[PDB]
This record gives sequence, C-alpha cells and structure tokens, in this order.
Amino acid sequence: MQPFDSGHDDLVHDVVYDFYGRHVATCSSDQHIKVFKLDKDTSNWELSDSWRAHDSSIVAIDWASPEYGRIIASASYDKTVKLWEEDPDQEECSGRRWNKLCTLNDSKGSLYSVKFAPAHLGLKLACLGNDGILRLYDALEPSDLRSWTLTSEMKVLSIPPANHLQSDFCLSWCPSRFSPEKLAVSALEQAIIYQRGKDGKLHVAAKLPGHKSLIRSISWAPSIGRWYQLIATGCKDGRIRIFKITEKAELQSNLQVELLSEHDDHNGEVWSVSWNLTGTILSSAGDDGKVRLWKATYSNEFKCMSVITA
Amino acid sequence: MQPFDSGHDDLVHDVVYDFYGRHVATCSSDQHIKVFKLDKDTSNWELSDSWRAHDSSIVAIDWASPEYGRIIASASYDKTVKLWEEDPDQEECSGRRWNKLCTLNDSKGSLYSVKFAPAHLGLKLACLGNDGILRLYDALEPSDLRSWTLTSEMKVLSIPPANHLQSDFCLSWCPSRFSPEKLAVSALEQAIIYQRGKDGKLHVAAKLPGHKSLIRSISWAPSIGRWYQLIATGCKDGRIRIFKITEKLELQSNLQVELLSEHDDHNGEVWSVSWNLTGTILSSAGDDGKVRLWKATYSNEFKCMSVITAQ
Amino acid sequence: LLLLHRYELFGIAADVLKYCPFEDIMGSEGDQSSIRLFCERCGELITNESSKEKLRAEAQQTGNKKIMDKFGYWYCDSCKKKNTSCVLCERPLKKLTMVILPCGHEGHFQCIQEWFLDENEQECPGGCPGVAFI
Amino acid sequence: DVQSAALISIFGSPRYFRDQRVDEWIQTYRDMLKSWELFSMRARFDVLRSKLSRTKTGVLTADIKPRQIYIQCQNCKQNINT
Ligand SMILES: [Zn+2]
Ligand SMILES: [Zn+2]
Ligand SMILES: [Zn+2]
Ligand SMILES: [Zn+2]
Repeated sequence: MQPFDSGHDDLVHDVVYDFYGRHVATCSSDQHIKVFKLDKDTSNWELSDSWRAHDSSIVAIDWASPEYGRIIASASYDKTVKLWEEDPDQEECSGRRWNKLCTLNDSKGSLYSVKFAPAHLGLKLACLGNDGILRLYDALEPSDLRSWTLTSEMKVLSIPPANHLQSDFCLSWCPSRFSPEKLAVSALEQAIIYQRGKDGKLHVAAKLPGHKSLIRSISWAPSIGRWYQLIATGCKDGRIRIFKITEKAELQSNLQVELLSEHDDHNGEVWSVSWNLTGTILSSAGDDGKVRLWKATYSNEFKCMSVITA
Repeated sequence: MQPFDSGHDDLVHDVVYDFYGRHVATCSSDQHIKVFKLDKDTSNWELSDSWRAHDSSIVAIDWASPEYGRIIASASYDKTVKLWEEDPDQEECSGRRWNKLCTLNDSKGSLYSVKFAPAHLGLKLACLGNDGILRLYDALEPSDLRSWTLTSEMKVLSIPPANHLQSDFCLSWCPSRFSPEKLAVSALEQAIIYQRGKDGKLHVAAKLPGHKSLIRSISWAPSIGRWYQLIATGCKDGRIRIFKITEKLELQSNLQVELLSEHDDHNGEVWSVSWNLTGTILSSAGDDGKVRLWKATYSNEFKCMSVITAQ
Repeated sequence: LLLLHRYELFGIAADVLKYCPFEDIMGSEGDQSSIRLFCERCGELITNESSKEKLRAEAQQTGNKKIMDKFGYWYCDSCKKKNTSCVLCERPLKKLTMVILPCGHEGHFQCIQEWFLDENEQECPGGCPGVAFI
Repeated sequence: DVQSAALISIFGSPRYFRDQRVDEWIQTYRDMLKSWELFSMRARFDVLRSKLSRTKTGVLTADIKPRQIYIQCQNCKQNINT
C-alpha cells in the first residue's frame, strides 16, 4: 500500500478511474475536482489539474467514453451537473486545463449520482437527486458539445424526502452492447431496473427484492460473455447482495432476477461495492474498517478471499 | 558530377532534361532512347531503361510537366510522333519499363521537331517536319493520356520544298505565363513568331530578319522580370543571332523585332543553342565540337565568356 | 516559383505563394488542394452548411473567432454522425489524418507511423485483406 | 477466459456458421484490448480475423470495418468509390 495525498481541504467524496486505467478523478466537499495521471517513468500518482467546479460539495463524477473525447461529468449538491472537456493547449496544475461545456440547470434537488451510458448508446448521461427524478441527457448536435438535450424524465420516488431524513441514490448502466438498454436505479430502499422499450421511453422492467434499509451502492458487473448478468448491492444493512439476472408490455425482452448470494461478513453498513473488468473479483467496503475481496467458486457461490484492514 | 558514356551505337541528336533536373533522356540515331537518373549517392548518373522507339533516327525529344506524369515524346524520320510513359512496376533497365500512349501518324513527310507547351496551356504538343505545316495536338481531356486531337494546322511555308533532304524545322515555346501564347517556327530559312488571336486561330506575329542559311536551332529566353524578351537562333553559317523582342498590349498585341547581336566565333555550323533559366547565360553548340558561353556585357550586346572544347 | 520548384525547396515555395498579393499566379481554379467527402453512413456530401452558418452567427454575436474552430468535416449534419475515429486507437480525430489509400481508413500520424514502421506490419490495422504495405 | 474463447472461436466460427456468442466474445476481447491500451494487439487480432475468414470459394465472411473515406471528384463531382 502506497498512500498519496490528494490535496483536498475536505472529505474526498468520489474517486473514479478512466477507461484506460491511467487517470483518476477525485471530487470533494471543498468544491474542487482534481485529475491525477499515473506517470509511466516514476510510477507515482501526480496531479494534472485542480480547478474549482461547483458552489457546493461535489459528490459524484464520471469519465466519458474515450471515443467521444475526454469529458468529465460532475454532479454536486447545488442542483447542477457540469460537463468538463480537456483542452490540451494549457499548462498543467493551472485550472484552465479542463474547460467548462454546459450546466444542466434542470434538477430541482441536490444531485447524488451521475453516470455515462456505454459508448454504443451514444453520449448519454444519467442524473439522480433527492427530487427522485431520473433524467437522461443526450448530445444530439455533433458540432458543439454544449447543447445537451433532456430526453427521458422518469420519476423514481413519489415525493422528495425531508431535509432532516438522510437519503442515498446510486446508478449503474448496463455494460452490454448485445443487450437492450438497461439502467439500474437505486432509490432510498428500492432497486429498479429500467429498460428502453419499443416506444423510445423507459419503462419499469424488474425490481430487486430485499433491501430493508438504505441502498448505499449499486454496481452492474461487466458481461464477459456469460448468459447471466450480475448486480451487486451494498445496503445500510450488512448485506452484500448479488443478484443473478437472466434475460430472454412494450419491452423487447422480459427478465427474471434471482438472488445468488447474501453475505453478512462486514457487520455494519456496506458503503461501496464494485466489480472488476471481468466480473471475477468484487470489492466491498464496510464499517468494520476492512475491504473484502469476493470471488466466485466452482459452484457459483461467492466466497471471500482477502481482507484488507485500514 | 563527372562525364559518362552512353550505350548508344550512333549519333545522339537531342538531349533534354526533366523538370526537376535529375532525369535525362537521350535520343539517338541507332533507334534507342536511354533515360538516366541522377543518383543521390556519389552524384553519378545511372541508367533507368533503354527501349527502341522508332524505325529511323530520332531527332527530337521533350519531356512533359511532372504534374502530368513522366511523359517523353520522340520524333523521328518515320513521319510519326510517339509518347512514352515510365512504369515503376517493371524492373529498371529491363526494357518494358516504358509504354506507348499514342502514335501521331498524321504526317506525310518526316517530322523533325516535337516540343511541349507551357503548362498553363494544358498538355499541348507542337509538331513540325517536312510537310511545311505546323501541327498542334491538344489533350482535351488530360485525364487520359492516350487521347490526342489535332487542333491547329498552320501552313508555315508557301510551298513544299524540292530538296526535302536539305531542310531542318525547329520549334520553341514561350515560357511567359501571362502573355498570350507565342510559338517560334524556323521552317527552312525564315523564322516566324506565332501569336494566338481573339478568333482562336494562330496568326503571324512578327518575322525575324536575316538568317541567310538554314536555322538549325531556336530557343526562347525565360524573362524573369525584364520588359523585353530574347530569342536565340542558330544558323548553318555558324552565326548566333540574339533577337530582342518587345511586347506591347487579329492579335491583341504587336511585336517589334530588333536584332541585338550577331556572333560568328564558331568556325562551323551552330547545331544547337540554349538558355539558362535566368535568361542571361547562353550556351551554343557547333560543328567544331566546342561549347561557347555567352553573357551580356555592360552594354546591350553579348560577349563570349568561355569556350568549352572537347579533346 | 517554378525555379524554386525545380530545386527541392517546396516549403519555401509554399511560404512565397501563401502571402503573394497577386491572386492568380499558379492556376485559376481557386482551390485545388480542397477535398470533399461523402458520408460513410448516409452517402450525402459533407459540406456542413448549417454548422458553419450557426458558428458564424455565434462568433459574430460573441466577438471572439475561436468559436469557428469548432467547425469541421469530421461530422455529418444530416445523419448526425458524431466523429470519425482512428483505425488503430479508436479515438476522436479532428485536425490531421493519414488516409490509407486502397481501403479508405483514417489514422493519426503517430498511430499509422507506429503500425507501419515500428511494428513492421504490412496490413491495414482495421481488418483489411488488401495489403497496403509500407 | 474470454481471450482464449475468442482466439479459439475465430478459427472458423463466421467461416462456417454464425452465432451471437462468438461475436460477443470477440467484441468483449476487443474492448478489453482497448482498455489495456493494446491497440497493436487489437489490430493484429483484426487482421487475423480477416485472414481466417476465407471460405473454400474465397469469399470473405468477416464483418470488416466499413470505409471512412469517399473522395469527391474534382471534375465529374461524384463519388469515386461506388
Ligand atoms: Zn452522414
Ligand atoms: Zn490514433
Ligand atoms: Zn483498411
Ligand atoms: Zn470524376
């Protein structure tokens, strides 16, 4: 383990890799976005740019597909999503290396999660805040990447939560070019899979059962070529639920969800859950201070292999 | 650069460079065209290919512009002009490296001179031989190089001669890009300048006086910024005549021919004359095997600078 | 200019010809290095009149002329094509290309030079049977 | 092991039949090769897929990359690649 200081003056909220795995973007509550590049020679993380982004705390950022250029989304609590494009004709560590493209002033609530759709669906976005409204923003005009149009507006929650009650939201797209467009949307205690229908509008497709408490993280496993998809969920309970999905009104394919496993090893709240490139190693963080690594056995049962204390 | 020996078995009649000054092509009397390229290493000439072209002695050659490809036109005594194009597919010095495009078999007498027009006229070919008529061939479509149409046919002589063997017809184009088209004809002993009029047909522009014997060569001077243009003519007597041509804007411009010099340092017959690219340094051939360089002095006349003789 | 072209000095000839106050020195057709493309998905000609008009209006309003740098021929305004991708790295390509001739595929200078010189591979890096070697 | 699955499948899957699973494995391996920045190996995989898709007659069956250049002619003002 080699710890490197990101340099923020407050709590680092979200860290995301790029597609090539050599750039990391860190957002924080100090109203800053920092992009770190992995040097090939020194093999140490070094800062590329650090610029003020929002007027409130940034909680979710995402890299775009590398075939659409280098675009970083940024969803903060000031009801804005800002899209940032790199112009390489600027000096590093200056604040002008990443140029602003567009502000999405349509969300009436503090945004929690932002996600890009896979590259075969176009340059799409997915926003979710405490207003309970799922918004999809496309990029229709190819001449300028500043005219982003809202296309799908689906309501996840009937009424927004009060300010004193906590809430958490998370999103996960479907990394499958050979399956129709799917979207895993995590409400307060609900997990909904949304599928693109024949009419061009999203519809409710399946619901993941369980989840007696707040869902803290959702993650769709990469389809390496298997016939069943995997969704990993980390709840406010100690459960790392892994859902096995088999795909076969106005929907191109009906899909069935069966719970594959349920692990209580963390003894707390599973804050984050993630997947590998091939869907073989899961990583789960919890209140025990330990990050557990899960791999499937021969009998399709996930068993912990390493525990990393901190 | 050092002198080199060709494989020709007879007399070389016309040697003409390409545009870029690295490809040279020699046409000879033993029915062979040998093309040599200047190698970058050691600055020596190397052979590219050697193919027989015609059934008689080839007396004229002229490269085309490199924008239209590596085109070589040869004129011989067989009343035909053939165009040849290089092929990088075939191996060097194999003999199949060059290919015919079109045979200009539209002549009754043996053709003497073939010359390529300036590039702002398109791909245009000038032919003049024993028939006493100047033939202009145009590429109306420069996309295909095997199509050639005769467009202008002007009778430069009043009558066909009797002693057809004792004749020499020479051509030279005018490299002025923005002047109207000017072509030089030396038919038997009279030198005629031809300008293109508003009717689209060639007309006699001006006549060079003098020329008491057969004009064996003619060369126009590239006028880089001068208000006057120069013509170098070479006669059978050995006299090199440099004419001064002033152009002032039925033709749309009149030409005033004024003789500027006449030199007889060649004790023989001036076969060829040439200009360098500045239009200043003039070189002349002769029957004595000597090469004389002529440069303009402080006055308006020209004087010899060196006599390059071969031993 | 023809004397400069006779030697191997072409960049100097380009510098001379670019700022020449006489507008009809070499040729009268205007643009002879201009290349027009049809789209790879719809087949219409890439002229991009709508994008050029909108960017000209925007640059007229905002004053700065850097907005007109967004105009290009790497996108189609009729079929809404996003971008043209490199054949080796599949990244967006906007400013300079290196077209492989017999198959018609794009490429960065570094990508195409890497594949055709560093790797010593004689095939097109996009799955093409025609050997466009070297 | 989608890498070995794809590199075995390309030895005669589109040459003899057509199933969606082989195309899924091929696309997944190509995306992984892009993610590891192995563009040269992706290109070698593409040319191997093109070479191993030659039928008995000789007709290629691989879904090759489509053309990106359609030059318009200066004189006739039409497509040079129709
Ligand atoms: Zn199009
Ligand atoms: Zn590239
Ligand atoms: Zn290709
Ligand atoms: Zn055409």
